Parts: sequence; C-alpha cells; structure tokens
Amino acid sequence: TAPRVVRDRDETNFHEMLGKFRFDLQGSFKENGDMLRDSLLQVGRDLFLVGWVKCRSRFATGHIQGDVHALSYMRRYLEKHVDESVSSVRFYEENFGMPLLEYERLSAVNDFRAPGKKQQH
Amino acid sequence: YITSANFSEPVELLSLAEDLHKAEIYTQTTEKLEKQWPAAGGVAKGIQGDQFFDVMAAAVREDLQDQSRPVLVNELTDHENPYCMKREALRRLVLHACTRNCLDETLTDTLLDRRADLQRLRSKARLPPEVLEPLAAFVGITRFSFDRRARL
Amino acid sequence: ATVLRGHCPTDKEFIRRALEEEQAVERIRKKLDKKQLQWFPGKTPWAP
Amino acid sequence: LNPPPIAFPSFNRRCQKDWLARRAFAENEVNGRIYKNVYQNLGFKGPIPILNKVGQYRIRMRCISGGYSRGIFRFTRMARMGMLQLAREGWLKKYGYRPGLF
Amino acid sequence: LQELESFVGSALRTYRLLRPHALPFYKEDSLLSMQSKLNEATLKHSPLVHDLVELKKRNLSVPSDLLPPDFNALQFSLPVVSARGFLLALSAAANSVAEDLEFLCRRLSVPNLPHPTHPFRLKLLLDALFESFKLRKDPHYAHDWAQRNWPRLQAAMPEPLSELSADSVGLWLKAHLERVIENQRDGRGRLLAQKFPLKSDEEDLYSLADDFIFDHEIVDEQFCDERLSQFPIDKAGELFRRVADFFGLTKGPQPAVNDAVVAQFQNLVYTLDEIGLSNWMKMDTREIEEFLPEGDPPSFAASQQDLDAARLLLKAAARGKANLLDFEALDPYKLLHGFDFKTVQEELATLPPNPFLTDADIDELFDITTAAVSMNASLRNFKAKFGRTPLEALLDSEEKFLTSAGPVDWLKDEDENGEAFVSWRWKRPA
Amino acid sequence: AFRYRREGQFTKFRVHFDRSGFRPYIDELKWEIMDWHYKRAMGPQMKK
Amino acid sequence: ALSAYSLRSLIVTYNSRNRSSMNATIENLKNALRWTSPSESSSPSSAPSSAPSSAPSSSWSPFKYKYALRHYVFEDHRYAFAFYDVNSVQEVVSAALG
Amino acid sequence: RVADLKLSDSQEQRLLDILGPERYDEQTGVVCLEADVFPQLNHNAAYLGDILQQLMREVKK
Amino acid sequence: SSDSALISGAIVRAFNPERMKVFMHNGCEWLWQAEGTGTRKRAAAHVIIRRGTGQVRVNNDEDLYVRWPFYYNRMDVLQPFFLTGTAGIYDLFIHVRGGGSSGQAGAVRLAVGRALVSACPACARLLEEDMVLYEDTRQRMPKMPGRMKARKMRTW
Amino acid sequence: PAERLHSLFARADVLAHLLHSRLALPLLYPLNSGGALTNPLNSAASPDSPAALNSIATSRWKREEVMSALATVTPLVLAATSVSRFLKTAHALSYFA
Amino acid sequence: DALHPHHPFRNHFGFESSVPYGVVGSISMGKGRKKIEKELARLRYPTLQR
Amino acid sequence: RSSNPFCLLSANKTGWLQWSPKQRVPFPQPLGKRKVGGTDPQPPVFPK
Amino acid sequence: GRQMMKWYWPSKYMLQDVQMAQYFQMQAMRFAPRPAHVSLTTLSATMEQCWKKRDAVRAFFQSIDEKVLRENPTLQDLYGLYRTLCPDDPLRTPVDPALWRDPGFTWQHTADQLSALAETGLGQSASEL
RNA sequence: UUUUUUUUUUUUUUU
Repeated sequence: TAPRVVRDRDETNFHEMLGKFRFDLQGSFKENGDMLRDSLLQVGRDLFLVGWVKCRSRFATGHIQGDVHALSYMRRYLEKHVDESVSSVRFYEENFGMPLLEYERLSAVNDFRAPGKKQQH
Repeated sequence: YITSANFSEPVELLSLAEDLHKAEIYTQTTEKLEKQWPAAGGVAKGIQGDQFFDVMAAAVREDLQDQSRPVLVNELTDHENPYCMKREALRRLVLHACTRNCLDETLTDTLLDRRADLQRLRSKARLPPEVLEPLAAFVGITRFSFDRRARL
Repeated sequence: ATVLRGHCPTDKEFIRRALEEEQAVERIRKKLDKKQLQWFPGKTPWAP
Repeated sequence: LNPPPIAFPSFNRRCQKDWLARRAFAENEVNGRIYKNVYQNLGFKGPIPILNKVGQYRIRMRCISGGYSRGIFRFTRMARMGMLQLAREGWLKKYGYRPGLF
Repeated sequence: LQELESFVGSALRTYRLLRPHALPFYKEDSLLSMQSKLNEATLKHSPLVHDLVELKKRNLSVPSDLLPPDFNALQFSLPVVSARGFLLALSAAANSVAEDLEFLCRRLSVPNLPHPTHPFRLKLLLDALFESFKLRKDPHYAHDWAQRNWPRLQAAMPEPLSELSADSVGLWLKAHLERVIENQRDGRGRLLAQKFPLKSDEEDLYSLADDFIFDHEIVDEQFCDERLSQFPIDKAGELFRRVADFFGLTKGPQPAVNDAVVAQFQNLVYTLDEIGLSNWMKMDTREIEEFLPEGDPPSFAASQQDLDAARLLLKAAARGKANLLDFEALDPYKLLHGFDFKTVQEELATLPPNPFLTDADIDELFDITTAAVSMNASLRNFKAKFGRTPLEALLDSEEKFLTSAGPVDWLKDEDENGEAFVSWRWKRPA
Repeated sequence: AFRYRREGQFTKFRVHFDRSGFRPYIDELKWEIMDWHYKRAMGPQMKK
Repeated sequence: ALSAYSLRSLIVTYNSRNRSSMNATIENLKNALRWTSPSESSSPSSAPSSAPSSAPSSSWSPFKYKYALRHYVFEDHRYAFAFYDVNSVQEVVSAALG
Repeated sequence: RVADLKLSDSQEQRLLDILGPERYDEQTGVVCLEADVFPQLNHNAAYLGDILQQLMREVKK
Repeated sequence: SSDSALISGAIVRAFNPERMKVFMHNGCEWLWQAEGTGTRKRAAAHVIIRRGTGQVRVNNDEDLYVRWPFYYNRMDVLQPFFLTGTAGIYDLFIHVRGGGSSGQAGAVRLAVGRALVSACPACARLLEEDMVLYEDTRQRMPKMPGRMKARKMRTW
Repeated sequence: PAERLHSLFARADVLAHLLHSRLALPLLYPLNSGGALTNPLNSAASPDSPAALNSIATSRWKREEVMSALATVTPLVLAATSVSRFLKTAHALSYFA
Repeated sequence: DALHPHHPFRNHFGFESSVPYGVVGSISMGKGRKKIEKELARLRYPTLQR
Repeated sequence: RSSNPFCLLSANKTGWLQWSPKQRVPFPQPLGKRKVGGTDPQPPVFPK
Repeated sequence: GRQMMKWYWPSKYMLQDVQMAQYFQMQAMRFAPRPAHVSLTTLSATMEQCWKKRDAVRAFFQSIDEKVLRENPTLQDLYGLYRTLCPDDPLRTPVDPALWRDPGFTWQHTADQLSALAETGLGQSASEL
C-alpha cells in the first residue's frame, strides 16, 4: 500500500490513481425517481462503478468510488446532462488517491419495506 | 534490464518500423500490381471461361504478392490478407501504451471501424473456395481447377 | 435516373419474378419433410 | 474458501466406468446390426446375451463436474451446483445468457 | 449566476437532439484522446521529423525551397480542415437558395422591404420577415384581415378559388375560428404539451403547424399516432407532389413542365433525417429558436489560398460525402513517409457521377466571387444581454471541464496574439 | 395483443432440441475454459 | 453451360447471441458500401427473423421438496438479407464476410 | 418450371407421375428435385447432376 | 352559395380525394367505404364496411350464426349498428384468425367501432355510453412456479 | 422559372443542408480530455524548431471556431421553420373532412 | 477406362478441391488426410461396388 | 482451418501465439465477491 | 458410435511442453524464404522451345479446320501462347469469332516497350552520419 | 353469389 509519495508524475502514472466521487442531488423527480435510478445504473456499468447510490422521490445521494479519471466524466453528466429538473448540487467530501477499494459491485439501495407497515408509519 | 534488448525504448523502435511501416509497403504493392496487371473482366467470369491469358496473369500476381510479404516480428501469425495485417497492427500498438482507463480498452474495436483507411480494403479480398466449386460439380466436368497456381 | 438514396437500383419486375420462385421451393420442402418424419427411422408396419 | 477449479474434475471410479462402456459399444456397434439382420431374414426371435455388457442402454447420463448420475440435462451436462457455479463465475455472458428474465 | 448556469445546461439539450445517431458526450471524448496519441506514436520516428531537428544544429533552415505541399495543416497531432475555407463554401452554397425570393416574393407578393441585397446573412432574415405578413389575434378582426391579403393572393391560386371577393372569404373564416376555440375546451397531448408559454406573446399564428386540427367534435384516432409515436418519412415524396400540384396546375403562371422535382425532393428529406428531422415532428420548433447560442457576424479577409481551397469542398460534397477527412491526400502518415501521395482525389475518389445536379459545372451555378471580400449591427434580441454573448458562456463551461479532467488544474500562462501554452499543476482537496 | 413481447414462445415449449435453430454451446466452452488455466500457470513462468 | 450462369440472388443470414454484437454488424456492412466503382452501390433488403429463446428448468438448494425453481434464459437473435442482380461477386461476398 | 419446358402431352404427364405430386406445386407450376445422400457438399452436388439427366432419358419415350 | 365553394372545392383533388362520397347532410352522413381493426385476447380482426343491404359473410363464404350460435354473442357484434341506426343499410365482413368462441366476438366490437368513427366523425360521441371503443390490453397472468399447480391453488 | 426549378431548388438545397460532417463531430474537436497530456512530440514541439509540422494554438484561438459555429447554427433554424413546418401542413390537411 | 485396372469403368474419377484442411494448432498438426480419406478426395462420390 | 479470409487464426502458419503481459479487462469477471477457482496456491489457515 | 463419445472432459496429460530448446528453433526458421514457384518454373524455359520450332508448328493449324477444334484445353491454349511471340500471323481468311480466342486491341506480349516529395526525401537521406 | 358456397374456433410467421 505505497502512498503517492513514490514517484507519481505526469509521464505515465497520472491516470493510475483511485478516489471517491462527490455529489449530492436534491429536488423533485418524476413518479418516484424510477427514471433517474434506471438511467444512472446503465451509465454506471460502462464506467465500471464500484460504490453504491441512493435514489428517492426527493432525496438522492450516495458514495461512489473508482478511478480518478473515470469519475471526472460523471461530474459533468450529473450536473448539466440531466433530463429532469434539478434545483442545486451539493457536496460532502472527496479524496483522491487510496490503495485498493472498499465495495466490489454496484448496487442501488431500494425501499423494500413491507406494505403493511407503510400505513402505520 | 541489464541487456539492451529488453528495455522499453528498443521495444517501441521495432514496433513501428516492422509492424506499421512494413504493413503499408505491402498494401501499396498489392494495389499497384492490380493496376499494371488487369484482367479481361470480373473475377467471377474469368473462372467460368477457362481462357488463356487470364489463368497465366493471375498466377503471376500470386507469386509476386507472396514474395512481397514482409515478416512481422511482433506478430507471428503471418497473415496473408493485407486488410487483416493493417487492422491487427494498430490493435497491438494501441494496447501497448495508448489507453488511460478501463473504458478505453473496451472501445478499441470502434476506433478501427471509425478509421476510413481500413474501410477501403474491406471490399477487396480473396473469393472463398465454396463459391464456384459446387457449381462446377453440378454440370459434371473433371477438367477445371479452382486454384490459379495449379491450373497453370 | 429517378434513383433514390437508400434503394435497390434493380428493376421491380425482376424482383417479383424471382420472389415467387423462393416461395414455391419453401412450400415443397416443408411438405416433403413432414412426410418423412416418424419415430424409429426404418420401421414400417407389418414389415417383419 | 476456494471454489473448485471447474476445468478439472476430481477422481471418481464410477464416473470413469461409464466412459469405459462407450468405447466398447462404438467398436461393437457394427456387430449389433448383424445379429438383428440374421434373425430377421430367418424369421425367428431370439435373445442376444452378448449385447448385455456392450449394449447402448448400459450407458446413462452423468455429471462432468461431479460424478452423480442424476439431475443432468443434455443441454448443460451439469448438476444443480455445476450450473450455479459456472453461471456465477462470468462464463456464459459471451454465449447469450441474460439472467434478467425469469 | 443561477440564471447564467441554467442557460448553459438548457443549451446542451438542443445540441443533443441534433446528433441522434452518435455516441454520448462521455464516449466520444475518450475516443479523441486515443486518436491524438496514436498520431504521435506513429509519427515519432518519421524521417521528416528527424530531418528538421538536424537542420537546426547545422544552421541551415531551407536548402533550396519548401519540400511540403501548401495544402496540409496539423494541429495538436490531429487532422483539421481549414476554418476559413469552410465558411466560403457554406455561404456560397446557401446563397443560391435565396435567389428564388425574386420570383416568389419580389414579383408576386412584395413583403414591404425584405432586406438590403445581402448585408451579412440573407438566409434566415428573409423567412422571418416574409412569414410575418399573416397575423391574427382576435376573431372579430378577421373580417378586416381578408381585405388586406385577398388581392395579393389572387394571382398564384387555382381558377375556381380566385373568382370570389374578399368579403366572401371573411364569412367562412369568421365561423371557422369560433369552432376551433370551442372544441379546444386524447386531445390534451398536443395542446398544452407542445405549446411553450412565454407570457409576452399577445397573439399567436394560425394554420401553420398545429392550428388546423380539432375542426370537428371528434378527430381521427390514427392521426395522433403518426405525430408523437413516429412520423412516416417514407411518404415524404408522395405528400410533396400532392401539394405542389395545387399551386401549379401546369397552365397558370407556373411552368408547364414539372416531373423531376419529386425525385430530387425525396433526397433532401433523407439527408435531414440524420440531422434529427424526425425529432422536430414530435416536439414543436420553439426551443431551438429561443434556446440557442448566438453571436456577431463573421469578418475576415478572403485570401487567395483559402479562395481556391474552398473549391474542393463543393466538389466532393455534391455526391453526399461532405467530409474531407475520409478522403485521401490528407492523412499525415503518408505525407511524412514518402508513400504513394497524389492529388487524384478529383478523379479516383470522385468516380461516382451525380447526373442530377451537374456534370462538370459547379462554379457556374454557385458563384464563389460573391460574398467573400464584400462581407467586410446587433439583432433585436441579441442586444439584450449581460455583456457576455450566449455562445461565449457555453464554451466557457465546456472548456473548464475538458481542460480540467482529473487530478488537474492546467493553467493560464500566455494570452497574446492567440498563441498560448499549458502545463500541469497539483490540485488540493476541499 | 403484444406480438413482439411474446416472440420466441413457440420455440421455447413447443419445439424439439433437434428440430430447432438453436445450436449447442457446451462444445465450444469445453475447449475454452481449459485453455484459460494453461496461459495463467505457464504465463509468468515462461517470462521468468 | 458454366459460362452462361449468373448469380440470380444471394440470401445472407446472420445469427448473433447478443444485442450489441448484432448492431455492430449492421454498421460495418453499411460502411463497406458507397465505395464501389458503379454509381449506385448494392443495397440489400432487410428481413428480421424474430428472436428465438430457450430456458430449461431445474429443482431449487438440494435436499428440498421442490418449493422454489431457478430458470436460466438463453436468448438469441437472427437477421436475414436479400440480394438481386449481383453483377459484382467480389464486391458483395467480401463485404458481407468482412 | 414445367410450363417453360416444351414437351408433348404424353411426356408431360409422365414427368409428374415418376416424382409424384409431393415434388410438384399446383399454384405456380414448378418442380423441385432435392438430393442429399452424402455428408460432403462436393459429393452431393455431383450426384444431383447425374440423376437429373437420367430422368429426361426415360421421360422421352 | 359561396360557403360551399371553399368546402366542396377543397375536398376534391388536393390532399385527400377519398372523402368525396356522401349521402346528404342529415340522416346518413356516412362514407361509402370504411375500414377498422380490433384486437382482443390472442386473436385479431379486420372488419370492412361497404354500401349494400346484403347478408353477412365472415369467411370461406359462410353465414354468421354458424360461428356464433349463441344469442348473446351475436348481439355483441351488432350493438354499434343498432345505436347508429345502420341496421339494414351497410354490409358487414368479419375476418379473424385464432382465439376461441367468445374471444373472437369481442374483437369484432372494437374493429367495427373504429370504422364508424372514420366514416363519420360526428357519429362517435353517442357510442361512449356503452363503452364500445374501450379495450382490454391485459391478458392472463402466468402460472407461478413452486408447489401450486395453478396460479393460487394450494395443497395439503 | 422553368430552368431554375427543375434541378436548382430541389438539388442545391441538399448541398447547403449537408453539414453532418461539422455537426456530427464534437464541439471541441481539436481539444479533448487528454489535451494537456504528453500527446505533443517533445522532439518537434518543445524547442519550437518547426513552423508548419506542429502548432500548439488550439487553447485560445477560438475566434475562428466561434465564427464557424455561428454560421452553422443559423441555417439549422431555417430548415426546421421552413421544411418541418411545410411538411406538417400537408399531414394535417390529409385528414380534413 | 484404362485409368485404373482394378476398377474398369467409364467415369470413376472426379477432381480435387482447394478447400483448406487440418487443425490450426493441436497435438495432431502433422495429420493432413488419412490413408482412406485420400481416396475419396480424388473421386466424384463414394460407392459400394468394391 | 476454415476458408474465411477475414479470420484471425485461419491464416496461422505456426503453433505459437503472443501473450499479453498486462490486461486491464479480465475476461472472467465475477458477478460478486466470489473469487476465481484455482487461484489460491497457498493453503488457507484458521485462527484455531 | 460418434455421438456417445462426445462426453466428459478431454485428456490433460498430452499438452505441449514449454521447452526453451524448441523456442529458439521456431524463431530461427520463421524468416525462411518461399522459393516454391511450382507454376512459374513450368512455364519458364518453355517459350524458347516453341520459338525454335516456330516454322514447324506454323502449318499445324493450316490443315486443321475450325470445326475440328474440339479439344480446346490442348488447342486453345497452344494457339493463345503462339500468338504471344508473333502478334501478326494471318494464316487464312477464316478466324475465331471473338469467342474461342479474344486477341483484343491492347494485349500483352513478350516484346517490351516518385514525385517532388519523394525525390526530396532521398537527397537528405544519406547526408547525416 | 338467381350456373356462388354447401361451412365451428387455438398457444411463431405475409418483415
């Protein structure tokens, strides 16, 4: 687990680093956010996403991790290239350069609560 | 890297002057030969006539192209089709050091298709043997050879 | 002349003559194939 | 721990015995028709004891990544666990396998 | 700040609809990087590249004269056509289309003052003013409208539909408008979904795109399926011939010979399909008119080198191949190596003839001498801006993303005479 | 009536394996899966 | 007579196991056209052949009374093309295979 | 096609009788002869050409 | 009579010459020929209307009561005619392929209903009382796997 | 107007509308994500020895590109407001009773 | 008829094809055609008269 | 040895093929946390 | 017999050994030439023999009518090759109907009859050490 | 169809 202090430069290692994404969406969505979740999953597979994501009617956040260069494209896609209406984009934290990764597969957390408890809640 | 035949620099030197540089020489030679050694008409019609001056001219072109086939160093398959030699030459160079991400590796196939240079040689290849051979047997003739070299 | 962009240059009459032949061979092949289709090939009634 | 290396099955005496009968039947396949032809021409029905040990029906389905002789199909040629491991390792995608449909 | 960013995001949506058969923005960008790196790798050890280096040490720039041809241009190790040459070819080709205004408007129905002859554009301004002669706000005022337009339309019309006076037309028009409004009170998918409210437009057009529908209580069911689901493009030629004959009966002011027009009109429809013509059928052409970058007219000197270079662009583009990169005699690989490089593109590549436009007479119909040098004011809507032009803001955001792609902030180092340099710098986290 | 959504139903439950256009896949995978291990074990060893 | 023969038609069919793979072939075939010597290139007709599918069945974990099942879908794709008056055999056969 | 092939009344009837109605279509009026008794393509192709000539020898009688 | 010149002069030639045969303004106002299509369950239909007071033939030159011997089935494939008053004016031709006994009857109601609207836009509002234009795209649910032999048939 | 309509109005308009080469390409063709990488050759771009072989001027020379893009966006609006609108008129009138 | 004394007949021999044969790479690279396979490679079609 | 002129192996005149020293897209991509069988030479160990 | 054999996995103790001795031999023999010329050798050193006996074969076709030319594989080829050495040779009034022999107008016979960029590259090639 | 027929309907297809 050698840090970037060993010899990363602009020759060949400039595109050999990992990190975490930074995004926090907020605003109303069509139906219950089904369109946004489906669109994000298809694009995420092409970029070989590892982290997870959360989608809902209003709340939309998550933690996405991957390559330093791969995540750069997603920043522009999820800021202007949005078919739905977006109010504003927030940020929580970011970090570039880290040995190995935490997650292994891309998945979206969905509300699988039973319908019986929905009325009580 | 004690020896001078295994460093990163020498590998690149032989990967351009022998892979891409040699491929272009064969490509131009094949096209140039066809201009100076034309045929009576269509390639398909020339086999059904069994006429002289067509079997002879075609045979000469086959030997000239074979003698003018450079031997690739990095590639050991030794392909005979000029279209395939150029298509595969770029794949080896692109996979050496061209890409910068996982996605770029998967998009290598699309890069070759977008290039207009490779699209010109797609419609120029050898006729498969199983084109006229079945038809010849139908009429029941035992005096025709599909191969041009053997026919002469 | 009167040639469109994405269209076949061949005459329409030639296609109609050739198209009918293809439909005839397909019908004959299906009829003959169904006749020679039975379990245990080579078995015939009261043959032994 | 470490899932099995699916390319090389473990040792199994019963599994090897099934393949032994296949070779014997192939060489004796010609003799099987001769025995039926002579009886048919003469018009007499009789047994053929020699076909018991070299018969085609002696061989049955078996699992290649296994050694059990049950639960094997002609399409996959694998047991319940053989298909699960092969499909989950990422090997059937090239062969048109979409698990999305039920 | 918030309004400026919103316009940039909305503008990108219009450009996406113009590229139906193309990869997304995140796919084409990656491909360009591979092409740029491939050119450098292939041209690293070229004989020409090494020859120039040795000449500098020996203090001998040019021994006799220029070796290379005066038609090539390489930027960032990528092939690019002349920027100035494209404008001349595009303007000259599009200028001949507007020539029909003389025999359609300047001789039949003068639209007041159409423009000066050719100020800058002469392409879209003509249509904007000519189409502004038909206005309608209140149905009660429709009677007076027929008294100011009937006389002008009494020439280019069928004989049976020309004997009536202005008052006769008004009687039917007055009753027709009332029926449409009453019926407008599966019809909601083409009334509020397509119309774009502005709050500033006091009146709206009639009988243009979607105003002539809903005449009766009930409309056709299958009609809607051919506008939203998919527009039938195969019948483009059939409809055009069935409408053109109404104006031209072969015995009126129009010529008596018209047969080859239908065959050629079909090609224009197929060519526009790639641009995204099918998308405009479903969505009303309102977003493109409003949400679109704009700027000042071009201004440059037409040099002799650029004037002759534009001729080749109009030659190969007449057959359908409007791209110079796909043709030979442009690849730098064969130029720096001494391969079989020639200028036979006009005979070898241009083998397929075009027996519909012309055989060997392109400059005759398309006058290249026009515009060019003679080309050397703000619009009504373009003037109202916060200094920065709409196009300047759009490119500013795009440049900040492509240039800043990664653990990066590639900086400003020289801003003079257009030339500039870039480098690398570390980026700290927040 | 959904026509495209029900495509391939006829050749899923009312067709024989030997009387259909579907080709086997086990034959190709037999020689493909085995070769993968050969290149992995002998790959680094040959270079060393 | 052999010299009196002529290729009346050439029905070209494809069989792809993936959606993306089939789409790549269509684009590649189109690019090979619009480059022949004659003014109009050979433009074959399209004829889809549906999409056959297969999915066997198996009992589902062992030591169970058949309470659940797991299916394995194996879709397929097909495509057919038609040709008429193939004057140039080299410019058609090579393009289809390439 | 039988219609294109010019033959006498007696000869025309025998052509369809030997092959039977299975290899004859009453709609268009064409006869298809299929031969596949060999695994190889070349071997099978030559076989068809031999039987075809023999059929015409007996038809004209 | 200037109003009729603009209306009658535009229907002829020009955009769509098909709409040229009418039976006065009041009482029929129906087109000479019309077409309609209807889908219900695993079946299809194609009904065409033509002028004539003849009988009703479905296919293979047969009568109507043969396909639908039941009384309720025959009434469903003729309900729109009674409401519109075309009881004995226009002919009826029903062509179907597949389905069942009562499955094909429903497709005819949707097919014939879509034909009358095309022939007369005005004669479409009165047909909403009986819900003729309404269809049923939903189909039978699949048999779930497991122990249940049927969709929800339990066992001991 | 017989010799200026047969092959002038239905043919020449196609040439002006054939802008797919400049429209299909990306907005930033000469600049990509890897534009500041080692793509330029160090032996032919660093010392500035050559003059025509290479030219690193695509970072601030947007004036030429801005003018080129401006001329390609005006004709697009005309096609949608003249061609698409004209077709809709025939389609709508094809079902008028 | 004199082409083969062991098979006195008019037409027995055909022509050889130019179809590639053999394995691209395996333990049987140097196999080509079998002893019995070469006979049918130079004949129009196999028979059962021998 | 097929007669396809566009094939990549039909024109192979030798029994040796190049091996990629580095790969960024592993062919045997798992669908989860499961590893590839036969990729653990060293035996495991338990805390005991 | 052949259907049941297709089962189980193949043998594993018959794979090619990775021997370094055989690796060097393959590389050394990879750059071998191809001096086959099986077809060219047959045609070569044959035209001279026909030229020596040109007068002897000149009368062969005079006594043979066109209708007698039934064996084209031996006669048609001979006639075509003969005309290559002697383009002009009128034997008699009757001639081929452009079917069995197409002499054409622009044929090939035994008797025989770079740019600024490329030229500039050669001048500077052998000018640096 | 006033020298016309002489009749029940299925689970892929007229691309």
